[PDB]
Amino acid sequence: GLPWYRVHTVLINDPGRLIAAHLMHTALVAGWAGSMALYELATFDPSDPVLNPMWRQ
Amino acid sequence: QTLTYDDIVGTGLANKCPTLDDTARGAYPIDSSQTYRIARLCLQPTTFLVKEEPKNKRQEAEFVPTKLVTRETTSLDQIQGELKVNSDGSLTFVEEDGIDFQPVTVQMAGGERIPLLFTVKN
Ligand code: CLA
Ligand code: CLA
Ligand code: CLA
Ligand code: CLA
Ligand code: CLA
Ligand SMILES: CCCCCCCCCCCCCCCC(=O)OC[C@H](COP(=O)(O)OC[C@@H](O)CO)OC(=O)CCCCCCCCCCCCCCC
Repeated sequence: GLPWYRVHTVLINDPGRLIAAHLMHTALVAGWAGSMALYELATFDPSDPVLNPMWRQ
Repeated sequence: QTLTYDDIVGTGLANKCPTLDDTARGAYPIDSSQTYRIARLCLQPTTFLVKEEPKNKRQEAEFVPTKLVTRETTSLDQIQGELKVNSDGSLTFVEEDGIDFQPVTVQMAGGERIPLLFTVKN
């Protein structure tokens, strides 16, 4: 049996499922970006860019 | 032209005050030995500005524009009162009655709703 640290090696000779794994990785990364922005928007105070700029928050 | 309810209903015009031709730049003389009245006073807001809270440090708060959310429900109209002639010659309007208040809600950036009683009571 494949050891746990080698499971993804089943893509090496399988370009379509390789593409499908890359697509899934890209999905998760773009989803993170959307979710992170939404969290930031939900928590950001826009009311004082002088003394409470984004980098303090 | 004299319009009718059925002409206006649902158009947003019922919330508009009457207007006067571009050529009405005359003058109404005031017979000081005469008593006067306002048969109809109509006010129609077009913009609502709200003073932003100048934070602790402050410097100088501005009046920021706002968005109206309560629709064509904002105008004062059918307001009446006598127009006195003062002894120094000035004129003075004293509201007796009218539709002289409208609750209005505008929204500030960020989404704060500011309700107000737009009014000229008394
Ligand atoms: C980019 C992410 C990614 C992708 C595209 C793949 C893709 C693949 N994996 Mg791998 N895998 C991943 C991450 C990934 N895996 C991770 C993180 C682990 C460790 C858990 C594994 C462990 C693993 C094993 C053990 C096996 C695969 C297998 C496979 C293949 C078939 C799919 C499968 O059985 O999935 C199974 C994998 C999952 C269902 C992973 C789900 C992880 C969940 C979503 C984490 C969520 C945690 C939690 C809910 C977070 C929410 C917040 C929390 C605070 C509540 C395919 C090549 C199989 C294969 O063919 O190998 C020969 C297989 O047997 N993968
Ligand atoms: C683009 C980056 C990339 C890609 C595509 C691969 C792809 C691969 N690596 Mg390599 N690798 C990379 C970066 C990458 N690696 C880096 C940066 C390191 C140093 C840490 C390694 C070190 C490494 C070792 C030492 C080994 C591999 C192996 C493998 C193969 C099997 C891995 C597997 O099944 O995971 C299985 C993994 C799990 C089931 C769970 C992983 C849980 C980890 C510990 C924590 C989870 C992190 C989290 C999910 C999200 C990632 C965060 C951030 C990095 C984005 C596969 C071809 C194996 C191999 O050669 O097989 C022949 C192997 O032995 N990789
Ligand atoms: C027509 C020629 C062409 C074009 C335009 C591309 C373009 C691309 N290839 Mg490559 N590729 C080509 C020929 C081409 N390839 C050939 C002949 C092979 C050999 C079979 C490969 C094998 C290959 C592999 C194995 C992989 C790529 C990947 C990628 C993508 C990585 C970037 C990405 O996902 O961004 C992020 C994506 C977006 C912002 C959105 C993409 C939306 C686009 C506009 C596609 C829309 C639909 C369209 C019809 C799908 C067909 C895509 C096209 C590649 C055929 C990129 C879109 C990687 C990939 O798929 O990553 C997921 C990947 O794993 N390619
Ligand atoms: C340039 C940026 C970049 C790069 C190179 C990669 C590369 C990789 N990521 Mg992706 N990732 C990125 C940005 C990136 N990512 C971003 C911005 C996000 C959104 C936050 C993700 C989300 C993401 C998820 C959700 C998953 C990956 C996975 C993977 C791996 C898939 C191949 C594999 O099997 O590796 C095999 C794994 C390794 C070689 C492990 C490398 C170890 C890295 C350095 C992390 C080190 C340990 C980690 C810090 C411990 C976490 C502890 C914490 C939970 C407390 C590969 C290493 C998948 C993965 O790791 O599958 C198991 C996976 O599940 N990444
Ligand atoms: C479809 C197009 C598209 C557009 C217009 C954007 C636009 C944006 N994204 Mg999103 N994004 C997209 C697709 C897209 N994205 C996809 C497909 C994913 C999934 C991978 C993401 C994942 C993602 C993340 C994880 C994040 C963003 C973020 C952002 C923002 C900052 C962008 C930035 O700094 O990039 C910066 C990109 C770079 C600096 C890339 C540098 C390229 C290196 C140098 C490659 C060098 C190698 C090259 C091939 C060699 C070239 C050879 C040369 C000779 C020509 C911006 C709103 C950020 C944000 O604010 O999110 C809310 C953020 O954190 N995006
Ligand atoms: C969404 C995020 C998902 C994250 C998923 C979670 C990550 C996945 C699990 C990672 C944990 C790995 C467990 C592997 C552990 C285990 O499987 O090890 C034994 C394992 C044996 O490998 P073999 O080649 O024998 O393969 C046998 C196979 O059956 C294994 O699949 O060796 C490897 O794993 C190589 C690296 C071992 C790691 C060495 C660390 C051992 C530490 C022991 C000392 C402890 C500290 C005590 C001293 C103070």
